Amino acid sequence: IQRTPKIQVYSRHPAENGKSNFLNCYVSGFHPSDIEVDLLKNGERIEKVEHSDLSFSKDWSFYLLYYTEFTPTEKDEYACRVNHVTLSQPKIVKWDRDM
Amino acid sequence: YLQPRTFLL
Amino acid sequence: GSHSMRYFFTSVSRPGRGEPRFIAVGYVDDTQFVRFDSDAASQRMEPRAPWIEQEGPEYWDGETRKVKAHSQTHRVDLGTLRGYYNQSEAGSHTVQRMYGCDVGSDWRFLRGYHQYAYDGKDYIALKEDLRSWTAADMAAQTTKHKWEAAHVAEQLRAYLEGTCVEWLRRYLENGKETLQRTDAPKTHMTHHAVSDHEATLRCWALSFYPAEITLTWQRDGEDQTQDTELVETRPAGDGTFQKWAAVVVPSGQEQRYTCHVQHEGLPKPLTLRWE
Repeated sequence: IQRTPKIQVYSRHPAENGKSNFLNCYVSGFHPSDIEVDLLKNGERIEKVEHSDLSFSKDWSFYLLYYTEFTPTEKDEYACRVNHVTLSQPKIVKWDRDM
Repeated sequence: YLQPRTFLL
Repeated sequence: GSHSMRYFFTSVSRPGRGEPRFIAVGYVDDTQFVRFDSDAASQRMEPRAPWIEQEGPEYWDGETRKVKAHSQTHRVDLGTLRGYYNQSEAGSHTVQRMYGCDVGSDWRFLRGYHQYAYDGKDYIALKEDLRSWTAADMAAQTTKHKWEAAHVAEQLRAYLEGTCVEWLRRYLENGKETLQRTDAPKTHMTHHAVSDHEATLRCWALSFYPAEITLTWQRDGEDQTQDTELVETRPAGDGTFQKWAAVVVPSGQEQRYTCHVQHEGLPKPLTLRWE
């Protein structure tokens, strides 16, 4: 039994340029639990990234929150790269400030 | 507060 | 309102014959308070909330001994299930367990849970009456028979109806400031014009607790499901949650659409409209 992860990239607070914030990548609804999540900055993996403790939903599908403290600008591009057994290739979701 | 007893499948 | 205590356990055997992963996390409502991680090898039940860190060393020694007992239990389960289904050790398999209790506004017992899953599907579950089991397949029926002969339901019922409830009240009292709070969602609506003909209205709900919330669209005061999008409620990382609901509408008809927000923190349900 395999389930593909749903990916959401967003900030903890409303994104203001120059203000310290937190970049979040929430993966949910996946199975099995083994999953690779990276946060990207201009296409390069961000070194220090923390994550929540693995848990699962009422339907047994897992979810994880990956996050890092960051200061956004108008020039920098952030994304979340996710790989899973259900994915032939890593899935990259760009951070949309309005989503 | 975890269950004090355990049961095997 | 109502409250709950939940424990979630994930045991994953890894490819090959290495040591399996064991993860345990404890929740009161949507607030995690303890964890145990073999990939973060400290061999102690760790606090994840201020109101639980005030507990004394006897409590932490007790939970540490018990969570290790839980870990070794699932270590047997992986091997037992490997035999039930005739599977080699080279493969990776997942055992999941959850249990806990619910209490009402009066903090009295409501329901108990104790259920398992193997490789992402139901295995066995204690029913609502806390006396009988639901076996998903032949293998689980072996567990059902064994647990019926050993009267497992009778023992778990005493924990779920008693011990579980008693310690939830203590947690709720010690973490009163943060566990008994209701943070109403901070709501607003955005408008994005795809072209000259359509426009997207996004209804936002931010910084709310607990996670339970309802976002629904209406057109002329009637439910609207076509041309809508709803994302999973997501954690903000500071203890609160986020969620939005969008709808694509024809230009000039934005005033027909309203967003409806229900949340326990709100004195009344909210109705938003694009001005």
